[PDB]
Amino acid sequence: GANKTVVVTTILESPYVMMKKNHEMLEGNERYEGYCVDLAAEIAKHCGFKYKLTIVGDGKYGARDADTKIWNGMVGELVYGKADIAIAPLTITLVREEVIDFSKPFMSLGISIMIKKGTPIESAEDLSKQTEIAYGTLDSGSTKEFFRRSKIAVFDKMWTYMRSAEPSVFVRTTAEGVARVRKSKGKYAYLLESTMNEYIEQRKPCDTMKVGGNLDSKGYGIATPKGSSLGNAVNLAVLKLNEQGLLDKLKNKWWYDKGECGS
Amino acid sequence: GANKTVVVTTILESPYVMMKKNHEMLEGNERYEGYCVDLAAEIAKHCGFKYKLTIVGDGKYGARDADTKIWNGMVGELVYGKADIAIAPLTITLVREEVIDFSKPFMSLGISIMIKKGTPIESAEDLSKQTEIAYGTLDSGSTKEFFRRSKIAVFDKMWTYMRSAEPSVFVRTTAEGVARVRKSKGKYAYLLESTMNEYIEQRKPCDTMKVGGNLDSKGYGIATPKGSSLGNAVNLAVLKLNEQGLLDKLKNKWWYDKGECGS
Ligand SMILES: N[C@@H](CCC(=O)O)C(=O)O
Ligand SMILES: N[C@@H](CCC(=O)O)C(=O)O
Ligand SMILES: [Br-]
Ligand SMILES: [Br-]
Ligand SMILES: [Br-]
Ligand SMILES: [Br-]
Ligand SMILES: [Br-]
Ligand SMILES: [Br-]
Repeated sequence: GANKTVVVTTILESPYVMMKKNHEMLEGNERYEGYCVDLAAEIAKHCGFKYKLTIVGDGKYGARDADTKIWNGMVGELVYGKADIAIAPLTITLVREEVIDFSKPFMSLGISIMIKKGTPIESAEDLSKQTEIAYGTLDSGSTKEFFRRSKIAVFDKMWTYMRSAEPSVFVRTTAEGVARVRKSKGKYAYLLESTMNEYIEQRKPCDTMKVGGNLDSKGYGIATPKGSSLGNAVNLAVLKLNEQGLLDKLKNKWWYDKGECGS
Repeated sequence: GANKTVVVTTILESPYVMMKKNHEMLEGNERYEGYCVDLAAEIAKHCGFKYKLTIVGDGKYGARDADTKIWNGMVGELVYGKADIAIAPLTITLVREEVIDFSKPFMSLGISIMIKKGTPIESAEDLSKQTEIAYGTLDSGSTKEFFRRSKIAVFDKMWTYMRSAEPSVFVRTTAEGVARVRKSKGKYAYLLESTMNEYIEQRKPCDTMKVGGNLDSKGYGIATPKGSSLGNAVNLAVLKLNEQGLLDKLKNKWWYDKGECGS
């Protein structure tokens, strides 16, 4: 059949996808900017397709409801045919690989700890051994599932705390978690992916920092519906852009060239 | 058809695959030990197959001869049907992805610089701006191809030097490169993957070190012949073992628990 505009699902997450300053006066894909906006343009060019960026309807990454078995977020939009490809900071996980296809990773990351500067915390073990400082995760993503499923002693203890903590320690968006770190003044630490942590560390008011090593090691992938013909070309495009140094260029562009906390 | 023993191609590369001390008195898979030996056992268990470890015939990772178009190394053994799966520190690259299938990565790495302690070199740019210190790569792997294909200014200059340097700066095995660093006493630096660099840094005589950041970012994958039915199960196995923390355990086992240069 004739070529057709590719529906891209993505998510408003800085610096991956952000509304341009003058977005109210702009239309279509020009409303948005960021790492994944640049990446979408490069993938489309190499694969030779036109595309339309759309923000995932429920603003979620993707989880399977245990009772109804329904997928939400960007994963759901792929599973149920509402989008042709997801170009976002979407983590490659076993449960997702079973229902959608993933390119080889375009970015590496791991779960990490964000603290308000001066917080007496250096590690996940530190967090698990105390109760003065609360901590939590994004409410429906791969980080929360990591703790839910972990059988590692320290991470198991953290999950037991987080799942029952009052008031809730989970947040609906990364921005809410950052905000809670900043205004709790050392009494909340946020568990999030090192990429987003490192980005926020370079943003004013420059009052947070990443502490300790990463808790795990994983990657983001471009996702397509299982068996989609688009998957092969997209995977080769990712590998080409990585070897060309383009992915490194985009990381430096959106994380550090634009750093607001000094050189 | 009935189940059949899976032929695994791998390569003698420390600490991935090594001859056991008493290998002369042992048979079959028991002759070998290392990260990839443990990994092979875990993958086979989760996928439910028996296997036989074999060392790649020509001792090479894999490259395509430009004139004959013939693949050598572990890639060739997969392409031409001599092995069913490769379980080794085999880098995922575009040219290889076109001819074989790769799991999602089981280990991350990047090209890195190894120096004799005290060598006045901190970066690839440092190397490219001088001639007193020679430098080279493994003779037929992904690192050499990286420099051959790079259009980045600094890496292009390094390749122009290395490809024409006299005497040859390329080595047949990692051990030869390490040996040349050690006995050139600061007048040779070796370009190799950060994983192998980090391992050697923890081995006696503790006279080398990794300097600077990595030049790129990539991963190792389990490789199967293109379209092989084994690929899907192996990929899910890799993802499961990563999320279980097994891959991290194996890295610590073979790199740092066994470190010989202190704590
Ligand atoms: N990248 C994650 C969302 C962020 C997080 O869970 O920390 C996902 O794909 O679910
Ligand atoms: N891992 C590399 C070999 C080592 C190197 O090139 O430095 C490959 O798969 O070709
Ligand atoms: Br997940
Ligand atoms: Br991955
Ligand atoms: Br580029
Ligand atoms: Br290659
Ligand atoms: Br990769
Ligand atoms: Br385990």
